[PDB]
Amino acid sequence: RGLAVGIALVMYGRMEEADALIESLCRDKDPILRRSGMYTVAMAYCGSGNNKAIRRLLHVAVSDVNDD
Amino acid sequence: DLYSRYKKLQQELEFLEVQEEYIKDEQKNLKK
Amino acid sequence: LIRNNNTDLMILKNTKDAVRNSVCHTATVIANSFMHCGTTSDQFLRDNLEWLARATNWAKFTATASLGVIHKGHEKEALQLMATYLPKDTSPGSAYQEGGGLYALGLIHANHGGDIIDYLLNQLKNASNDIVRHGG
Amino acid sequence: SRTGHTHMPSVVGVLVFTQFWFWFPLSHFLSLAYTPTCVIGLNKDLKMPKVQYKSNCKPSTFAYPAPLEVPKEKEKEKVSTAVLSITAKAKKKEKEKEKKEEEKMEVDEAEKKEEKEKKKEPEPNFQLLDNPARVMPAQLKVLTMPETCRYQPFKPLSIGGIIILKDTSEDIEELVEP
Amino acid sequence: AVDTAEQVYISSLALLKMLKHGRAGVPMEVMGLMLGEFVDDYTVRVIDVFAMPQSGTGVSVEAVDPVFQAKMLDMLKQTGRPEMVVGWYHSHPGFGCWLSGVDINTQQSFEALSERAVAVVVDPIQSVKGKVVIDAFRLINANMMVLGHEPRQTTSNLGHLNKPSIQALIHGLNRHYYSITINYRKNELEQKMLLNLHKKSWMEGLTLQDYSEHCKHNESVVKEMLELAKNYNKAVEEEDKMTPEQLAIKNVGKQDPKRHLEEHVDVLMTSNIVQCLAAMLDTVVFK
Ligand SMILES: [Zn+2]
Repeated sequence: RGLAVGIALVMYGRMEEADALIESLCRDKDPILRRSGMYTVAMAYCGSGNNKAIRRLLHVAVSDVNDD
Repeated sequence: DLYSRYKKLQQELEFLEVQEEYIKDEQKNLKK
Repeated sequence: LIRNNNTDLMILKNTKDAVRNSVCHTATVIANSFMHCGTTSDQFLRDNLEWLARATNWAKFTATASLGVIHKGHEKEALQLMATYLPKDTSPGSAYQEGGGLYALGLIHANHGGDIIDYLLNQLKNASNDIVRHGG
Repeated sequence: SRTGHTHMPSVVGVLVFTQFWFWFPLSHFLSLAYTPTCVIGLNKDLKMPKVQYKSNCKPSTFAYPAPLEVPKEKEKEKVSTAVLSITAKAKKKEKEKEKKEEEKMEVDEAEKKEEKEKKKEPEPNFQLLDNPARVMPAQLKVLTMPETCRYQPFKPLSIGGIIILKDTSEDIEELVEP
Repeated sequence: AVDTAEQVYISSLALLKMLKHGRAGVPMEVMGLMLGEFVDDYTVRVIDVFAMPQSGTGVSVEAVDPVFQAKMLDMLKQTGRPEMVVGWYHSHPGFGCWLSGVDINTQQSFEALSERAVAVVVDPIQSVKGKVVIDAFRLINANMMVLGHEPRQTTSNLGHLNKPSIQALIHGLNRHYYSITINYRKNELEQKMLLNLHKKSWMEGLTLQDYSEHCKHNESVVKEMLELAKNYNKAVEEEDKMTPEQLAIKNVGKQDPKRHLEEHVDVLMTSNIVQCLAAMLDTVVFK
């Protein structure tokens, strides 16, 4: 959980360059690391009304099974 | 003026499609 | 921040009286540090200590962390403030003082490169294991 | 932030503050997101001059009382005697007894109205403020520049932070350094 | 160094050995041992469960056989994996879960041997529908007896997993042990091979149940749906301003308006579509 926020915070506002990392962390079956990718897509997309972000973030907000 | 109105109508249209997609999932989810 | 010190002391006292024997002591010493942040006004660490010495084993880590929160942006005087409440001269047995003390120096001098980076560098060279390397 | 940009400490400070479930001493990190609601009228590199400028609030005043520390001293003190009986005409003839005793010997007491209403309407919304002046961020646009003083501003002043004054024509004065 | 909000990891086979050994000796409070590993300060995991032979004393320290202890461990060292015991369990059928009199005596022996030696109490006969009544507990000392027991600290995962239930707090909770949190070590390479292999039927998807049982069902449902339509006519042609939301609540009968409606029509729709789609695909595929 310390490295969860840490890899979310190593990237900040890249806005397109994290997308390979965003896809990599969420496809894994580690629940902490999927949660870590959700903080990573938050910090890479700060303050921008990204349609791809609000689609994908709401998508896992529906269908995922772990509450955290 | 007009270019800013055209960009915001592009944004708001692609916004409420996504919130339309959320209610499609939940009404499908509450059936189960 | 020191010339506009209108905080309120009695609200903190009218929440003090309802404090029962829970772990709300950490919740109060985070509450005063919020509403005295950058104020550099120590009165709860002066007027009472026996209630402050009640909770233990992480609240001491929290309380000496809250000492740095009240002294946010306190550049030179914060060094001599914890050259009074040193990581080895308060008590050599409690690692929670020296753990949260080094955490408090980071809270004060955030976004300020200087000797304090090197000062905390040399004390992570020689440190204990568990609740020293945290706040360090 | 001020100019459309966003703060890097106020973002990082609040997002680790979300992690107070897993660790309570991460809650100290919210102090990074504490940004001042003040303007600063530093004209030279050292001088902050004592300047007077005013407000444009629509009718009213606001801003930083925190006054109320009464314990609400209350009294039970009574239960109202609700005996509704021959009492009703008995108190009425007693009030007739006072119409011989009060108004015929000595009662000449009086009081004056509308003194307390008088001080309210000529009020400010022209509050003058020295250099490190606090202002609510909702009133960064309904402040007023110090045009009535000699020392009048130069930077576009519409949002809180730090500015230069144009310290105008000669006889520069008004230090403050505590 | 004192306790926090811990976490208990159980393996998938461990829970299955609990409910099977509990279902075997359902009257007479079966007993067994719990074999895992201490990974850190304050999270415990268990990988393995093996039971005990039945003693005439009951669930106590006298039910522990030391020669069945060491020789069973002698075999598991050379085959599988050697590891340290981390606790024990039993079954309490007459209630849900609380440490009784002879429960708490044998606990003191185990915490004198091990660091914690977490107890586990499972009712086998209460767990019926889709949930299991499992909970793990851990004894407290007498040094903080006038102080607040369970010395828990900076976390927020303590309010979940159970509130103290009143059938459990009437006994030794909370001034005798404490309750602990239990989640499951859910793994892949086991989850799908349990799912797809337990519920599966290959050729069932295109069977017919053909027509003589099926046209009779289509015969039946339409007949009362005709009278359901006649009852649907009766409310529609009524249509009186007798404050019709109050006229509907004084005419409640668990009946027509839309509930006893198309619900049947949906069943008539789904039955004939699956019947006819299976009929048309079977003409297509086979010659
Ligand atoms: Zn028992």
